[PDB]
Amino acid sequence: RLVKILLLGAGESGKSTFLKQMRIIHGQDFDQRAREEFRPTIYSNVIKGMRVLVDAREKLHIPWGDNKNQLHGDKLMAFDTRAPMAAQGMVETRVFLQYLPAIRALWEDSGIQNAYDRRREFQLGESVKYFLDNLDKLGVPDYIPSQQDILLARRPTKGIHEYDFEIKNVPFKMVDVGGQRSERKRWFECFDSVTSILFLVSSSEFDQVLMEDRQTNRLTESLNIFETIVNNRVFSNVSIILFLNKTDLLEEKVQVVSIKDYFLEFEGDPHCLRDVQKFLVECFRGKRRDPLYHHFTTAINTENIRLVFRDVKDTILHDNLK
Amino acid sequence: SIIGAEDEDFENEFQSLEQVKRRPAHLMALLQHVALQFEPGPLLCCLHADMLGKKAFLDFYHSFLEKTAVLRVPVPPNVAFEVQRRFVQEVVQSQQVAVGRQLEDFRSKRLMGMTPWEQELAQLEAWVGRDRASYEARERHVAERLLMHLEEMQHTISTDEEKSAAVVNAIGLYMRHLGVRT
Ligand SMILES: Nc1nc2c(ncn2[C@@H]2O[C@H](COP(=O)(O)OP(=O)(O)O)[C@@H](O)[C@H]2O)c(=O)[nH]1
Ligand code: ALF
Ligand SMILES: [Mg+2]
Repeated sequence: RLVKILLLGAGESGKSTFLKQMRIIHGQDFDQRAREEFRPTIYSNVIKGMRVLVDAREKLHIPWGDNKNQLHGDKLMAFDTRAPMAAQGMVETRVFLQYLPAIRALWEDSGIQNAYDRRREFQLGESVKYFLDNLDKLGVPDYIPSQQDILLARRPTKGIHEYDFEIKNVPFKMVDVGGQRSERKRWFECFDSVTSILFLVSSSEFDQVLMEDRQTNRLTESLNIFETIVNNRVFSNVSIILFLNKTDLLEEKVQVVSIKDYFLEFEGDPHCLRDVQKFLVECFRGKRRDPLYHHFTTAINTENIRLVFRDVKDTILHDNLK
Repeated sequence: SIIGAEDEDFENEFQSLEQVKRRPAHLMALLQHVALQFEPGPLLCCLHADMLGKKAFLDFYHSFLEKTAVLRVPVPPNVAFEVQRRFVQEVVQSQQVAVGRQLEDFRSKRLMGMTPWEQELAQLEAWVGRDRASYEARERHVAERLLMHLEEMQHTISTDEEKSAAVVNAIGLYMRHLGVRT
């Protein structure tokens, strides 16, 4: 009598963030304690991201905004990301404060801002900027991550995790897996007795390549993962819902980059959010060999996810009927 | 060259049919894959043909050739018109394109980590030795587990209870020929 929902998708598609919204909306949410557990992760996010920005400034040959910052850049590439704590994506507060000055100055350097604008050439999460723009609140000694910071915190998922919750006597078991190519080898261990599959796709990564090989287009990879999944007979009697996520990031992106420059099979106004969403929808629908539900979400917007999941919930129930 | 922020987190992270028809564990992964994704007939057809090389020709016929078999495959007109080695050889020939795509798709997905039992195939492909006989024993033992697993959760192969069973019996028959049983 349990409703078993699979969260599937490529790496960084919003799977865990969707699961945190479930907890917020249909669970006990996160209190000061729960949220305070994300601080180490958020500090790891900032430090490691700045170090990528600094390394990219040098390797891309982008002039410093201010040459004196070459010193901080160095104090940053000196951070040992392989030390025991940092290797688990955790940084202690007092360590974080020691680097705050070098980081805050670095973020103000116009040359670091230039590397950022060209992130599609290397590997970075858009969330670092959110946190970089909020250093004044992470700088406070008594810093406690807001609910918003918790949803933006970035922690790569590895393995299989289950989250049981309830929505009016109905029992729900939500399975969260990793999306990297190496984590996918594990998916098959949670395929049985599945009720539905929520398939997350970052609609904004059409101008990006994979972390696994730095060559494969990120949207191209989702299309292919979706193809193997939407055509597996093990799911023939399982509803599959598509979540074109990060819609907020796609809105910003279609203004500065043309998807036409990546998918020549595209037609229409590349700078029109509506035309790009139509195309993305057509590409996924086009992968089915022979009932495709979809929503445009922004997993970090609690209110957006509440409306959407309400609709997904009645879909997963009325379909499980036949 | 440029540093990735999640690069350290993941640090430690079937060319042709003729090449996989004698490797039971790898063939089971492909077989499994094809059964959940495409039309299982073509591949089961080529594996049984190769097994033929007289009474094991009536089986093959009622399973793949005769227009009514649960596992029918496209036959060249000429063949379907009419030596015994000619047809089988030809029938196989007309499955290549279909089996070529299935193979290709399987190789792509595997690079993507989307194919079944990569873990078992990794542990297996890992072990080293010069003892062919004992290496093959390892292949079979793994293949048994996989075959055992294919038989269990297979009602998902097809709705046609007869189809999914024609598929399982077809794979068991072939697995049996390579020394693999459940
Ligand atoms: N701006 C924005 N960020 C998002 C959205 N969804 C997820 N993220 C962020 O993208 C990163 C990866 O999200 P995550 O849940 O860890 O992806 P997973 O790898 O599929 O679990 C995080 O830092 C999330 O905060 C979104 O809709 N908009
Ligand atoms: F990038 Al993942 F789970 F797919 F953190
Ligand atoms: Mg995750």
